[PDB]
Amino acid sequence: GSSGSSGQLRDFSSIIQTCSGNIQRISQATAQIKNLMSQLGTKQDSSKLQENLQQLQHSTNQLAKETNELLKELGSLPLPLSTSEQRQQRLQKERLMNDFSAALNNFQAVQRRVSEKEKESIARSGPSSG
Repeated sequence: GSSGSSGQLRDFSSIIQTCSGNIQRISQATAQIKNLMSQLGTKQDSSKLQENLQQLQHSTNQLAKETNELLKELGSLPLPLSTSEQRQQRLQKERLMNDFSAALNNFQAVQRRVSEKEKESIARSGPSSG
């Protein structure tokens, strides 16, 4: 893994590692929402949770915003003289993109469920005016 301290730059390895992490979190927070979800599903509810969800949501949101940004800055980086490192590079990113997705989708499928909970709350049926 990482061993040293001097360079300090958005290196492919520096970005990757970061990208990887982000993914985890995204998948993590997404898990908290699901884990916290049931919690709410206990007859009663708690704002302490509802808030946690959002916080976990937003957080992940941005996290992703960065990931995509990095994934962009990654490929942006130049290529080595050796073609061996060239493939290993894109190859890595290739997975990252996918991995990130698998995590993204998760959040999505979660976003829906959440929205649903908020859908029932508001509901809004049978208009009445006048």
